[PDB]
Amino acid sequence: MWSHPQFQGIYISAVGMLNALGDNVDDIAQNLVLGQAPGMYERSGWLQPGKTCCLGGVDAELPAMPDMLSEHNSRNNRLLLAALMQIKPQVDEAIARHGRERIAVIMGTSTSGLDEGDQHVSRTVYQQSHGSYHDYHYYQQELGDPSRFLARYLAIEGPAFTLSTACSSSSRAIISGQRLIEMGLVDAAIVGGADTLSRMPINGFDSLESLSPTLCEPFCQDRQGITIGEASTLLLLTREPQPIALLGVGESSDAWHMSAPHPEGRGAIAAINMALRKAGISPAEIGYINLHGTGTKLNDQMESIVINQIFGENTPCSSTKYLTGHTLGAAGACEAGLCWLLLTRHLPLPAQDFTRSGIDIALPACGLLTQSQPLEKPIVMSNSFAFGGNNTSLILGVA
Amino acid sequence: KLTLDITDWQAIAPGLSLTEEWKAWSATLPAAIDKSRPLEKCTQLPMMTARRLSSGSRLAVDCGLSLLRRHQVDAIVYTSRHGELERNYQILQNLAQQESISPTNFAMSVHNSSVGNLTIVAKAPLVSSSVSAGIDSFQQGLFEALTLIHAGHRKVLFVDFEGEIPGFYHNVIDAKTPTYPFAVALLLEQGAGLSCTKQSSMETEPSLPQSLQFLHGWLRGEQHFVVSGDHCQWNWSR
Repeated sequence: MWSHPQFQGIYISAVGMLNALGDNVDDIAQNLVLGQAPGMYERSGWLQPGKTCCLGGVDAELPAMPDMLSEHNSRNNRLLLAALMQIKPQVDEAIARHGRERIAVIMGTSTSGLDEGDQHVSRTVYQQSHGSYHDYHYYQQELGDPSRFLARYLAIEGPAFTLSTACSSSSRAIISGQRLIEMGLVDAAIVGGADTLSRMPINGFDSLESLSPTLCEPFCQDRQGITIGEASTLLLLTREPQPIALLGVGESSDAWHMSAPHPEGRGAIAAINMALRKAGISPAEIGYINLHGTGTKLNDQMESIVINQIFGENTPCSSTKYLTGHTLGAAGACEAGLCWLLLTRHLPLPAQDFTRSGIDIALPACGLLTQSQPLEKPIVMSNSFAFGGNNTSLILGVA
Repeated sequence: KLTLDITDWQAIAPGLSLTEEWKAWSATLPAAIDKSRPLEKCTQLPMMTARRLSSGSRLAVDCGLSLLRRHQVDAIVYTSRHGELERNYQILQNLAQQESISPTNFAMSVHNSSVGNLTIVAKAPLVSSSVSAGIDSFQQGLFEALTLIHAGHRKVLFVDFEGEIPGFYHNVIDAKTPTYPFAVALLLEQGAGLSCTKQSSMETEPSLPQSLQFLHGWLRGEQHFVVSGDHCQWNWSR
């Protein structure tokens, strides 16, 4: 018989950030427009043997780890706690409204407390007493510690886990939180991640001949590899409408090499296409692309070819890694956060830095910004291409 | 709460690799591993390849390859609590001793090196994820697998693994913490053959890894079984 017929999109409600551009979203927004990162400078004691290294650091005094949570006392978790303090009222409202069981905590990291693990090995091997005041716990170095710490701190009883897919970790975290809300398992998700400076990735990238000792120059003639940075980003995803929508997400694997990209960018193309089709838009509707653009020979070549193929020559794009550094596991959420700031604060688009060696003349035209300009369409894309050929594309838009 | 179908499996742990060994073990209480029992050789990898992967990674890639040879899969999720801890420890020792780091050792130290190496060896450009969540890496990682099924991936290869924990760490882990290598591979599909609900628990640092608690209860065939985690438990029903 007849019955009465009257008887979902994910949004970003809040973002907390720390990186080389600043200790809060106000300072980061200002410094992004100015093109200056106060935390980006040469630091001693990281790169062996006895070398200085340009690094993107967070120099801010970080909140103390409450002493009842000392098992989680890493700089990595104190950076996450600093980001959480920026969005604490919004997080408290979500928990109170939806309940502890209907919030997820999905983090990404490639380090966790790796620096604390490094200190523990060196201090133990050489019985060092004076240099170190740190109360080490194995939990600090576990890759699952970011989500474990935040869930314990906030009493979140919903899904809680950390993605560790190298440079795509914290962008995969955004995808997984978005899906857990779409699925109806939770109403909101705290997503993002943090990576902290450690001798292990700095000397590891040096061993790959992929570390620039001097500030990276993505897409430039003289580029000699990456500049490492650290960052924390937390985004509060929700089914409740907010000014900024997460319009599209895309993911792929190259199945090519553990550290070099697919030479034809097959995986990058698949991730970008998937994000555009989820958002229901054409390449022409993108106002800006925040590129991966690490400053390696192979990454920047592949990426210029992929953007030329999908977008042509007229879509504004740049890599901001000459400001933040390559924040590794934190890069996906850091750059999504910068894209959220461009949209919410109506900021001019950041130029590619061509002030040093100039553009690589062998790369195809792909719309690299030679100067700052206004955003002409209220939709932005951020891409991440990681070790193990792991690719993400995120699309943010004004709702 | 989650519901899924599990349509195939492949696993290796000390003294356990053959179907008959796993089935006999599922009939025995309590569920236990003798770390002094030998591990079987990799069957899908050339020995040179297997011996260049770490103790847990080689098992995880081998079990994954076994299932990829039997099935068309759409996506892959690997889970591990400790990840590439042996490689991490080697590199932290290189830094302490002011020795050169092996670039291959560094590249393979990323948590997703197991799933990445599987996609390369199998020529399988499939969506891949790699999850860590402490004691609950297996149970929380099932949520990552369910997001991929939700997103339209019909058949998801799911592999939980650990490598050997270096003796260096034995004084900073719980006395109960398992320290041996193992891998459990499952083929997950959309369905309601199994349901799982999470509850509070007074237990932590289980003596048996979650994926092996799961395999024991699942193979044993009782209507209800429990997987213990970090002050939580996971109530499975058939």
